[PDB]
Amino acid sequence: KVFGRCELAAAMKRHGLDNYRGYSLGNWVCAAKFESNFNTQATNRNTDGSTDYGILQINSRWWCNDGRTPGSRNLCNIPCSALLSSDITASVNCAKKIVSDGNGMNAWVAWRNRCKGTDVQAWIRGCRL
Ligand SMILES: OCCc1ccccc1
Ligand SMILES: [Cl-]
Ligand SMILES: [Cl-]
Ligand SMILES: [Cl-]
Ligand code: NA
Repeated sequence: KVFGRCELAAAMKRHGLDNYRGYSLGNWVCAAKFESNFNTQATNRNTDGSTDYGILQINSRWWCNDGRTPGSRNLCNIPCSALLSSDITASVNCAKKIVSDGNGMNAWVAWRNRCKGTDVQAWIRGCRL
């Protein structure tokens, strides 16, 4: 599914991301834009042979099982395929664990490089929520 901007903002707020670990909703929307273009089916292979999955490009190196990332962990206790669903529940639940792991949203290098320190409220401007 490719979400609209405000549609995704809504969905993320319903699933409890607004101000989760102190990160306003616009931070989450900005990260999803640059990670996936709001496409739940996004995947990208990393250099090490891990894969990033879904709207927030969650990495099989640590967070999910895809059976093809030697040595990796599955800390969210899910198949990586769950992160590609039209329903963002699994992605959100796993993101809450990631953002809680000490580095905050710096876990997402694209957030650090493209969202952090910008006017992230622009991503939810106009949205009914
Ligand atoms: O942008 C990297 C590409 C990628 C996506 C899914 C599986 C392998 C590769
Ligand atoms: Cl915001
Ligand atoms: Cl594996
Ligand atoms: Cl933090
Ligand atoms: Na894994």
